[PDB]
Amino acid sequence: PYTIELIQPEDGEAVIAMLKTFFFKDEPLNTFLDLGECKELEKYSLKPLPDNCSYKAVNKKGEIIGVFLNGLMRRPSPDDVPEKAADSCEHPKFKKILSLMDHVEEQFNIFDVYPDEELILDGKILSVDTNYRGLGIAGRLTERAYEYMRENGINVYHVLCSSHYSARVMEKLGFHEVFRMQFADYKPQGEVVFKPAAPHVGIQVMAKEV
Repeated sequence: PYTIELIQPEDGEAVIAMLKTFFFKDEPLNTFLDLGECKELEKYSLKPLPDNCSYKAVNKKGEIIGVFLNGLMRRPSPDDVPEKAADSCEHPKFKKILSLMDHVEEQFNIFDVYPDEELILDGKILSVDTNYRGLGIAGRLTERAYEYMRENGINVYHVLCSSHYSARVMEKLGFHEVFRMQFADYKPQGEVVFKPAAPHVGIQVMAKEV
């Protein structure tokens, strides 16, 4: 009961509104921290849009009922120092999440796995309105990205999952786990930072080569 369309710059507010309703508060790390909604998190979540490769599912009313926000990752130059997102964050709770993301990047480099690639598609947020789940929307959003990839000489779709549920969806769609980081093992200052409810026990980076 829906169409798949490119997310346009005009769509920013509608995307935010949808994530606030269905995505942000059900995320295991946000839940563990009792984070809720905050401006830093919204701005970070919307960062990918101007890359023009994120897709939405839309109902007969023209309402957004699903999104898969994607960004472009270019292989970093020989002389590259990775930016630390947490460095520029003033929100103490959200900063914990960005610190974990920075740590994952320093522990695993997807570009070393695929030496033949200069550009990889990065799947950042996948969310579907509860009322429209079970109808294959995640699969259709993913197939649309494959079409984008073929048009732009991209061969690898990379998706970092902070929720077991997201990772489970990606495995069903044929992605494989290329890296895992257990929360119980994440102790940047000697102490556990994250201990979400089961079954969310670690970050899982999923990949697919098309």
